[PDB]
Amino acid sequence: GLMQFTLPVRLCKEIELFHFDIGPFENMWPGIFVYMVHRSCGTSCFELEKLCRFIMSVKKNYRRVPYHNWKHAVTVAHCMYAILQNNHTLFTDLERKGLLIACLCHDLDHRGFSNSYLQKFDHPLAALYSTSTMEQHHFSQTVSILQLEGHNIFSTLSSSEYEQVLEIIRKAIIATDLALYFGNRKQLEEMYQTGSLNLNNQSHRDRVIGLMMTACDLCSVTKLWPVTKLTANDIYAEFWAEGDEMKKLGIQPIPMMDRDKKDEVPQGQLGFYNAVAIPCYTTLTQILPPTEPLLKACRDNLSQWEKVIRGEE
Ligand SMILES: CCOc1cc(F)ccc1-c1nc(CCOc2ccc(C[C@H](OC)C(=O)O)c3ccccc23)c(C)o1
Ligand SMILES: [Mg+2]
Ligand SMILES: [Zn+2]
Repeated sequence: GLMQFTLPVRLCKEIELFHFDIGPFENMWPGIFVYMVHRSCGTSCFELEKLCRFIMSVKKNYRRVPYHNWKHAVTVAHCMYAILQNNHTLFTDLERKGLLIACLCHDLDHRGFSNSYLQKFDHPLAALYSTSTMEQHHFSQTVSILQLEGHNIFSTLSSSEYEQVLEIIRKAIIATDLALYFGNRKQLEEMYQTGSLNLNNQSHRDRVIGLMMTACDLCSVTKLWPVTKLTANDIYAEFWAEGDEMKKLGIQPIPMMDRDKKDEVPQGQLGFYNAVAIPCYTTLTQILPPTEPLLKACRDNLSQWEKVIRGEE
């Protein structure tokens, strides 16, 4: 009850900022996540023993892939922590519990391949889940781990509160399917601009939590340039492996995934910032004004990618 997690001074200060990097020491990430749950949620939200056992089983079920790994999970959870802490009064007790857990769990047992590749390979998961293939698997793995003995971090909720939090976690994890993001943001755009966006409307909340999940999932584009630049190597390591596997199925991969077209990377990042990231953090800053540092950092990185293209690095 009286056992607080504390962090060294630099982390204690820097963790409050959107652009925080959790660092290269894996053994500190669980402590970082618990610190964020205790300040974001309370010290009583979860039984520490259950939380610790939950965190370590989640970690165990992330794979050693270049990008969609345990570090990505904690990174995505930290971005959500920063949003939640900068919008204190807007979210319910249950949303704060569910969203940090959703973010830690959002890519559980990812193999480093897109939904597309699973579908062209004819992976069993593509038979079982026709759309948002990996995301329905990620949620399924979340429920599995929650059902391990000693792992029910929600045990103290009512029956109906339990179903609400698992429903928040399900929608949050599905929303990380970037195919669903485009429509979701367009709707939030129209609702915000016609003044119909209503945070007491549960279907409106769901959409806004969906956009937060995309914002947290893409948060590599909101770091200081050297972090953004080095993460892009991990991202493309996975994409190029997938392109290789496409070529093995006798399919020319899109140029993004083709490691023979590395030269096209800076222009592909431009396209991605213009088509995906900038619109994402724009609509998010409109709906949640305190998230503006994410938009500003994203624009700075867009400018760094233009500089790469102009041969200025
Ligand atoms: C894995 C998570 O993805 C990232 C996370 C990051 F922190 C930074 C970059 C990517 C990243 N993802 C991609 C792959 C997805 O790429 C795209 C998806 C959708 C569209 C938009 C498309 O309209 C043009 C649409 O609506 O589908 C893109 C447009 C230009 C370039 C890449 C695009 C790239 C190149 O960089
Ligand atoms: Mg994912
Ligand atoms: Zn992710």
